[PDB]
Amino acid sequence: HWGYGKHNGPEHWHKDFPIAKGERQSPVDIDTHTAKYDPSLKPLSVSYDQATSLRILNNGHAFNVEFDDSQDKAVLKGGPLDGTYRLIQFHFHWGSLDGQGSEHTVDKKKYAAELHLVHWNTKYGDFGKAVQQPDGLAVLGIFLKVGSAKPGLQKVVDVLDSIKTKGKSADFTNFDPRGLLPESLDYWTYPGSLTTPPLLECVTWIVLKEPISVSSEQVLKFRKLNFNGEGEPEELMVDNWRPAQPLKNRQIKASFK
Ligand SMILES: NS(=O)(=O)c1cccc(NC(=O)NCCCCO)c1
Ligand SMILES: NS(=O)(=O)c1cccc(NC(=O)NCCCCO)c1
Ligand SMILES: [Zn+2]
Repeated sequence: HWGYGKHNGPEHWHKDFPIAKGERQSPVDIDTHTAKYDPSLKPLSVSYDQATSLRILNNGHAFNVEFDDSQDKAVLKGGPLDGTYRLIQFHFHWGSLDGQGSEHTVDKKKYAAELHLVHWNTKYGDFGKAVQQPDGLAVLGIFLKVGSAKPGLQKVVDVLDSIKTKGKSADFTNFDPRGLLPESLDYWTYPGSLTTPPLLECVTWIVLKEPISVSSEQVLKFRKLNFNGEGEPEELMVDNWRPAQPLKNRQIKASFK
């Protein structure tokens, strides 16, 4: 199907998903000198205290930690957003080498990985409806650099052995996503898309300025996952990132001077 290989990777996706060449595709390079400070942007409101994680799933392109989104338990509000967006899942994109892995770039710099906390706009009732709307999703993107370990990531790292291959899932309750956030909620924001097929143009991107640091051992454990299913030839799940796409008629806004 689509993937990240030589014959089915990002440069092939437009053949099945013509919106890949659309007007608001993601990710993009964030040119920090060209981003415009907008003093009218509100602080983000991240309300994760009642979050209910349920499960972790290897879907063959990343792993998703999924949450109960049937009530307003973990929500993102404020910032550029109107209304309330519910956390449905988070996942990461990462590299085969510490010098690559992020989807967004900052002044062309690539980070080792990028966390996506995915939220949907409650006025659309469910995630499947929301992805059909230009303001249907808000994805909070957080860069990962390699250095000190991130203690709040370790429970994720340690369960990965149980979901090595595509289609495997494991119970993953009581995980607190607040342990994945940096100190500052300063952010850049722009209208964009899902970064994997179907590449729908439904995302308000909110990318935090401050990266989190994770250890080399933590990211090494991401790289032991597999894209394939069990009993299929082993292909390490690495370099599951889409490169930067043209900014076209968009302006990136910054919440900070
Ligand atoms: N990236 S994409 O336009 O969705 C794309 C490009 C090239 C091939 C495919 N899909 C397939 O080849 N599916 C057949 C799977 C054969 C694996 O043994 C999808
Ligand atoms: N990478 S991202 O822009 O945060 C994002 C967020 C939510 C959904 C998606 N894309 C998908 O789920 N695509 C479906 C992939 C095949 C089913 O596993 C991407
Ligand atoms: Zn993603």
